[PDB]
Amino acid sequence: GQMSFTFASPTQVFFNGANVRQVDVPTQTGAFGILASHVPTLQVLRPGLVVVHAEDGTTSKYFVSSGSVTVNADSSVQLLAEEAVTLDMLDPGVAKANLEKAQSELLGAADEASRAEIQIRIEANEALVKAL
Amino acid sequence: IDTAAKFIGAGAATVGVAGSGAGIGTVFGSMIIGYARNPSLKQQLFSYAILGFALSEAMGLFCLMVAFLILF
Amino acid sequence: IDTAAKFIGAGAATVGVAGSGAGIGTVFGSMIIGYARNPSLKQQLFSYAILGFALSEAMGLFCLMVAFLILF
Amino acid sequence: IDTAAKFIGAGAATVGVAGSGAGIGTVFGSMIIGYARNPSLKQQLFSYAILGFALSEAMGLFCLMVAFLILF
Amino acid sequence: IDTAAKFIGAGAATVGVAGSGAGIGTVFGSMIIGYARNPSLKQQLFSYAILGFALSEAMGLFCLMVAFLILF
Amino acid sequence: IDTAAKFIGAGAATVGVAGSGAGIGTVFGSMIIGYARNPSLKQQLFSYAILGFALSEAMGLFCLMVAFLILF
Amino acid sequence: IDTAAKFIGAGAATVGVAGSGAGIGTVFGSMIIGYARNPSLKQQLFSYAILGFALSEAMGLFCLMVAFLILF
Amino acid sequence: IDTAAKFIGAGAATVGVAGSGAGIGTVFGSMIIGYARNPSLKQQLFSYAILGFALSEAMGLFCLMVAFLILF
Amino acid sequence: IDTAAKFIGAGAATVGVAGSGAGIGTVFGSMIIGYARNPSLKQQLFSYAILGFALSEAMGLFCLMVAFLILF
Amino acid sequence: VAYWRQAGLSYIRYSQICAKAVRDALKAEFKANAEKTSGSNVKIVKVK
Amino acid sequence: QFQFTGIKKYFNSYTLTGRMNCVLATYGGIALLVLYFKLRSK
Amino acid sequence: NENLFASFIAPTMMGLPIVTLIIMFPSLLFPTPKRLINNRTISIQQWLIQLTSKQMMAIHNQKGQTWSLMLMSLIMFIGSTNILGLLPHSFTPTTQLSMNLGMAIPLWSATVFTGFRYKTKTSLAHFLPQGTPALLIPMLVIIETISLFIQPVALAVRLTANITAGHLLIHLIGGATLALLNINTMTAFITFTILILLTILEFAVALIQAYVFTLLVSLYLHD
Amino acid sequence: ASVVPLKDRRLLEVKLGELDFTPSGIAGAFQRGYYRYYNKYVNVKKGSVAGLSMVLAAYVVFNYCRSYKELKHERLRKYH
Repeated sequence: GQMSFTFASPTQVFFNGANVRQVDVPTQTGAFGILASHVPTLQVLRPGLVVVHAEDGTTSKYFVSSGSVTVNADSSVQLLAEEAVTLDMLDPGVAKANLEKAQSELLGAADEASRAEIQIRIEANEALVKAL
Repeated sequence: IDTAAKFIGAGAATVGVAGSGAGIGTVFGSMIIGYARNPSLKQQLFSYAILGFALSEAMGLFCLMVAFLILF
Repeated sequence: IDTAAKFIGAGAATVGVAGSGAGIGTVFGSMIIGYARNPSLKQQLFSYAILGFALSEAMGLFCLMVAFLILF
Repeated sequence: IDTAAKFIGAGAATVGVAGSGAGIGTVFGSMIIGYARNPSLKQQLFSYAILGFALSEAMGLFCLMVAFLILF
Repeated sequence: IDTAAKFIGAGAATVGVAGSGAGIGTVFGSMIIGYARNPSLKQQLFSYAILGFALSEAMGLFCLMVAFLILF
Repeated sequence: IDTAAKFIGAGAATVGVAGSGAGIGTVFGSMIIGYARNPSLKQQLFSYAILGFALSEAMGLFCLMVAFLILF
Repeated sequence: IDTAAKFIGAGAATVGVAGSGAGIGTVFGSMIIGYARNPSLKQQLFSYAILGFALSEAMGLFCLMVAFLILF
Repeated sequence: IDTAAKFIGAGAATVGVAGSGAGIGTVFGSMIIGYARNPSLKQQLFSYAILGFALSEAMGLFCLMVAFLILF
Repeated sequence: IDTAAKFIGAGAATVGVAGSGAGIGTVFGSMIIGYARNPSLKQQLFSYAILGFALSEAMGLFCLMVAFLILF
Repeated sequence: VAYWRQAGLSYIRYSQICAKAVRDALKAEFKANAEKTSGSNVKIVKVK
Repeated sequence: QFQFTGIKKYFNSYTLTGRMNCVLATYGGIALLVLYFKLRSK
Repeated sequence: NENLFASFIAPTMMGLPIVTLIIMFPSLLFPTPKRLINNRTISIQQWLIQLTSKQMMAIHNQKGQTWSLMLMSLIMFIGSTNILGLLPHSFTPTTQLSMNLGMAIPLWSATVFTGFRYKTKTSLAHFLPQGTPALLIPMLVIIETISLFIQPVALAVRLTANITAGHLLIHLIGGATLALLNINTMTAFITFTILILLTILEFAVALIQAYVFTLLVSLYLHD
Repeated sequence: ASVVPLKDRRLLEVKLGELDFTPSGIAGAFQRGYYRYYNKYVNVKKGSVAGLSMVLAAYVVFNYCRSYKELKHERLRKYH
């Protein structure tokens, strides 16, 4: 109700300024539904889907690489995304071998900074394989 | 001596109605904090409270029902 | 001997109001962390606070009427 | 006096369902504050809260089953 | 033997003040977790704990006054 | 006088299992809020609730075995 | 018979601390989490737990004073 | 009178050892809400649970010797 | 005659510890969710686990103080 | 706070990787849109 | 007697309030008397 | 009917031998050097004070810091005389309830007379908490004064009651080993329970933080 | 007899662990104190066990004497 669902990207503007009902936000500390008087929170996002709910028959499916919420004082949530990619342009065959690749390179990290980074890489690669 | 066993079974059985009175403070406490996230309240947010409130009191009355059987 | 069983069960019943003392604590406790996020207080926060208070009482007061029923 | 031992035991074993009465009051105090983040309701959010109820009240109901054997 | 029931009756009747023991341990702990998220204590945040303290206290001293009035 | 002790003993020994159900509602009432934050169900989270029901009931069901040796 | 009923008279009133015996566990388990979120304990956020402890351990030894005054 | 007095001091002591089952409901249960925010699993996270699990059982197996202290 | 009253007045005094068997269950379950948010355990967060433990066991053991005095 | 914290990394470092980890997972029809971003254009020269 | 002037500057600072064992002393005397009283009546 | 526990009935004796030797003895465990560099066994005693003198100093931050050089002597005495007694046949003076009623009351009443010699009005006008409502003035100042006089009894009885409670489970779990000339498998498990319980009974150091600290809060609040 | 017991602690303390006299305890007589247990308390280098654990072994056997009268228990024989 009375909610301007803003959502975009640097390449192409997605669902923008339209009164859409419910948005899924993929976020560290989990996913939380936006229900029409949602409490304002400036939390940034983790990799995952956004399944956005409108009255137009059925829901759409997208995928955010690394986004940010700024839901304001009134009923206006603005979502951003670096890569709000569509799912169907993804190739499963090369995507699986990446997950076993980085775990095979975990113990080749002689420093402490990159050892978190390969833990980032498998988490981003685990994010897509449950999705697909 | 025959009257004295009536009242211990009256006094000790009525004790258990305290527990379910503690439970409906939780579910009505939790509806206050669930609403403060997502004002979709008149939908199944509030309706799950009256789901839960009737189900906990049904246990506490089930405790209190033996107080009228064992006394009589 | 008749006064022996009467004077225990009247004390044995009023431990039932202890459980109401527990469930009444959360209802003014969760409303503290319920209102702390969302200052929409004059709306249905407090109206859900007073209903939660006077419903846990009725599982504590209902034993108390039964508690005085034992004495008379 | 032999019949008196029947009466004193079940009113004591009655109260073992008081905590199991409040032990189902909190599993509904979660699903209020659980659903109000993530509307995935008809899926395994509600289906798990069904299982937590019938398991816990059964362990309260077996506490009432021993109340009958002390009674009979 | 009449005074013998006067003593054991107030023995369990003051267990009802323990319900105002654990029920007050929450509502003073909930003004910890819900203060840091929103520093507005001089407004109705502290005032809804004093209502939450006193009206939770009123069921504490009421189950104390039973133990006096059962004995005298 | 042996019969008057065996029946009050086991019914007193049944009281504690109310403590078990009042915690065992929490171990699924934390998994409702657990899965609703991060859908990690089929991994280690749900198996902890399988351990969580199995552990605290072992604190509970032994107390019932205490009641049997008083009865037998 | 005056001495013997005093012996069980203070035995039932021992457990009045059992409310404060775990009500002090909650409020000191709610400043572990209110200092974790916002490190500002040196202000109100520690003096609201000792003030929580004073007004909740006022009721632990409050009842054992009665269990003494029923004994001697 | 000898075996009458012993057993109802033994069963009424074993109620307190399921009084610590309601704590490990929180100890084993509040691992769930911590594990979902952060999966640093084989860190002190699961090991702080063992400092909770065996210290809360250490008040559980506290009173069980005291019951067998008054068995003999 | 009071030889049993030596027992049950001690046998009822022991279940007042059953609060603090759960009250330390809070403060260790409530520490891991204060820790998984903020991994700074060597700071004052762990120091509030032990003072919360010690102040709860201070109200824990001295309920067994009144147990032995009724015996000895 | 997570494992990237207390390790020396940040959010902009987090966003560069899980963009590329998505953008390398594409089919070989939309490869040029991964070249549409092409962050390797700006150079860095220091004063010293 | 040099267990004094090492800590004599400390004493008249805080023994103005700290050296009030009179209450402690009064309680002790009373405590001894009650014990004697109960053993007098056995 | 496999594993039958046994028990032994024997009196548990807190006797009273010659005490004024036993009190003086944990003073001579700590030496004091008149040298710049010390000798690597005082040097880890001297470091251990530096720590916990920086936590009973930080809260107060007044000209009530003069009092705090005594409060670290109070922590070393019952820090030591609770840790000596874990030995086989030693005797703790903080077992008996006598001296603890002489440790509370000359210290607790040294606090309420500290502000009454300087402030004289607002020390116990701390009984006025807030912007006074009407229906609960008499319900308040009969409560916040009955939880003041509890404090000396609340301070001493919490120390004597759990220290001795450690010693009985040392005996009774230990004495059930000796009288376990039945099946020998369960003897080890009672022994393994003991050597866990002796680790928990080094919370006799942890119970001295909860004696100096609630003496500070009962000093910081009044002054 | 006061200068007799005072010269027991002073002489013993310097000899047992630490004091041209301060570094005499830097090597320490802990190598002399070592051989009594078996070898295992090896950590006495700067937290010195054998310096402290002798007094506490003396205070135990001193308190075994007072308890001996009460817990007699001995038959008309010896034990195993």
